[PDB]
Amino acid sequence: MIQEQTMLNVADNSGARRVMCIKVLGGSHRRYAGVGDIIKITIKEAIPRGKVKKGDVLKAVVVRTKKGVRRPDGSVIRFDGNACVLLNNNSEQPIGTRIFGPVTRELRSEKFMKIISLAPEV
Amino acid sequence: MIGLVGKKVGMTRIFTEDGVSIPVTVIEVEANRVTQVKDLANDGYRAIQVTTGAKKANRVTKPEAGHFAKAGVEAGRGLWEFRLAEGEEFTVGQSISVELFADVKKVDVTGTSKGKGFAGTVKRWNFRTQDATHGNSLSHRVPGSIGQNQTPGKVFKGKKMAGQMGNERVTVQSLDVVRVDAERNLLLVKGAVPGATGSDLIVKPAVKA
Amino acid sequence: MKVRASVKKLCRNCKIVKRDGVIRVICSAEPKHKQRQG
Amino acid sequence: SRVAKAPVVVPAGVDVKINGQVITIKGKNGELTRTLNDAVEVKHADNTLTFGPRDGYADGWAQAGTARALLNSMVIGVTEGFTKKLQLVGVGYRAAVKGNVINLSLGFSHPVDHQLPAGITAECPTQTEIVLKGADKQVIGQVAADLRAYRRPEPYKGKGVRYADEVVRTKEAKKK
RNA sequence: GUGAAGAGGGAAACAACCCAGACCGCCAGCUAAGGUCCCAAAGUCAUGGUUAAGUGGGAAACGAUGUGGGAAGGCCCAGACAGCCAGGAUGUUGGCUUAGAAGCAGCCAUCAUUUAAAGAAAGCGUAAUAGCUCACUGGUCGAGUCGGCCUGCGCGGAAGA
RNA sequence: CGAUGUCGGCUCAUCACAUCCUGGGGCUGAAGUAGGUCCCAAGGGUAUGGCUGUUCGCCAUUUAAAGUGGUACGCGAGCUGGGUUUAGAACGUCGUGAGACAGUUCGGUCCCUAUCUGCCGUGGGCGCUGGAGAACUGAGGGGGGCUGCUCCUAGUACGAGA
RNA sequence: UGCUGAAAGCAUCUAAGCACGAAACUUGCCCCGAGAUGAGUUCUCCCUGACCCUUUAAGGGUCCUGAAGGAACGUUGAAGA
Repeated sequence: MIQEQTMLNVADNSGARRVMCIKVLGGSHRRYAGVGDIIKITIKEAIPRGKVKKGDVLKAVVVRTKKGVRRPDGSVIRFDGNACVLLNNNSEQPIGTRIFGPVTRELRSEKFMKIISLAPEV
Repeated sequence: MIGLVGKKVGMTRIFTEDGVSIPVTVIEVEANRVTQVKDLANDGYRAIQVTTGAKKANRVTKPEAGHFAKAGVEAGRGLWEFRLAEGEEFTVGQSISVELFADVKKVDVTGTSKGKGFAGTVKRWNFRTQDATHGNSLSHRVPGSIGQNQTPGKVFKGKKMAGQMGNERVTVQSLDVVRVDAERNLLLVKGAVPGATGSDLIVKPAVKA
Repeated sequence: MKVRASVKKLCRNCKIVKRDGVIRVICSAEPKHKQRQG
Repeated sequence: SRVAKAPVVVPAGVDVKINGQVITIKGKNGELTRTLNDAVEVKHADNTLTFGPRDGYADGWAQAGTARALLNSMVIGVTEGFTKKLQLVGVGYRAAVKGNVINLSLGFSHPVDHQLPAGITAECPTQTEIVLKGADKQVIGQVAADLRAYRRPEPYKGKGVRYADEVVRTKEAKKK
């Protein structure tokens, strides 16, 4: 689940609507990803009225999956589709300004120290 | 040293403000008789009898109650003689109950297992079976044997082979305690333990760190 | 190292010894001399 | 047959208390030590200690020299001992001694924690000096060689436990 | 030649090889090659010799202070070997080539002294000086010691199903 | 020759070695960080997809790390039947011609009512010296086990410094 | 890796003698295990017959009297072919 060389849905504005996954990064020998994992993205069509350019590389975080969040809230938390939020590929934090839905407090992991400044559940 | 026996009663939730509800398993224990010790009088074995099992006899085995102490006889559903090491106890009458145990923080837990269906090789070892699509007649899930080529004239049993499983003891070297009631004889432990409702369990204070 | 087969000695600086089937040459001109035979 | 008949001649107060094969020794510099051999027969007098052959065993005068050697190395042990020669070298490296245990800082994630055998003690007159005291010539040389064994000197480093005797290996090249 | 187309005796199982030839019998009997500790009938024999590997009981080349018999060489009883004590100096800046040599990357010459005693060479230590181990020599303990030869015998050297 | 199913794959044992990461220790024309290079050590760990019927090899992407041989070229009464060498046919060449061809390509039906040994489970018998009920001990078997990063050692050792 | 010391007055990790050393080995702990005939060790329980026949330091029979144990019914089970 979550595949390389395969499209991923966008959960913020000005970052196009479908973007290509190339690497699922993450833990020791892992060939999959879930909510709050980080993904390496590549953009070919970009939609030039947004904030992203044609032929460029980005960093994203997984925010919606059908399997969802499993441990921290005493109940499973499922989401609709398979979607991510785009982040600056060096300087961190989002490149859009309108993240969709509530997101989740499971994103408060060791890989994020400034995410707590955003207006969702994070 | 101390130890008690009981049964798995079911699952509960303790709750937190961190949103986790936390699974906690309930056990109800019995008080321990500690009637007598077997200590070096003939043969080198040492053991302490906790007994505690009481079942209506008709039935119920004889020699497993054939050397009971100078007390009212209560046999069946438990004997739990095990093995004793470096305990220097009273040879007769060292009884204990839950007020000696309610201050315990971490426990060592033991029980018995049952078969995983047919066991064989698939449920015994978690193996994969041969496929039936575009090939193979009658040779899909058959259990196999220790087959090897005869060039050495002797057999080799290095392949993991078919048989039965369970009917044995299983143990936990540490489990955290959550809730205790020394009037209801209740011991509540963090997370899960083997078997289902009404299954017999043995519990004592942990000696592993 | 080098393992050799059967080795003749001809050096004052090698204070050669033998133990457990192997020879140590104990050099201080070139301490990297370590061949196990003699 | 060069020294196997040579009578040792011990000083006053050295009594060498003998019981058949068993030979014991004590003196002003060494606490009671026991020795035992089955290869050669030993007879003693007021100060002259004398080894020799056994019935049914062969070439006994070639073992009596060895049996004389190790025992006469205890006669000197219990009267004056041996001179100090063991030292510690390295930045921050230091030794301390509490009863039978030597505590040694050697650039490791533990303090070595070295324990002594029976009939041997240790003293550090300075944090870099080690004086081993017993009655057997073997135990001091064994413990010195076991202290020597920790890391060993390393070719560009030269650090650890060393003797009061310079060894002809030192590097001064090359820099990358 | 032998088997082929031959019984018996010997030989781990391997026609041939080695003994000797197979008419029949017995309350018998002798040797042949071969064998004689156990297993398997007969010496754990007597005597002489050598070997120590735990060999012989798989092995070439080869190396190393393993060992008897025999014959010689070097050194040797004011005295050898090993050892310990004591030297480690001078004439002299080592000639040729040269970038380069305090003997010590190439070439090869050539004589002495102070002295109880120390090398234009044996090998290092360096920028040199220093200094160190030997050659050589002295003091001292005290009998074989060195390196080879003949005739014999050990050790490893020696990696796969 | 009076009959040994051959090579590739799926499936699983047994032995060995001059070793890919891991054990124990040295060397460098090694200061330290690392790769490198040798000796004993084969106990532990032991990548997949792509071209092919496979391999060699090339290719793609991971990782601490992508070692190998022997065994009826290990195992077709466990499975598969693409390769290849006797149905058949086509593109092409060549011969006087049946045809030939690693010159290709497409195909060409390798199978099975386990006697009896072994193995697994499970009943029954039997010797332990009167007979039964139940345990303790452990000849012996199975499990063990490999690795990044990060905290601590310590920004110490080494090094202008990096 | 070593200690001490002869053969070889030195030296020597072996001769006499002594201390170490791998992830592996023997073992820890968990399970299985005395068909382990090499039959181990222990705790527990129970039966106190007569006469006759066949040459027999062992059997055969008829009654008397019966123990620990065992067989096993159909209700049936997470024991399950």
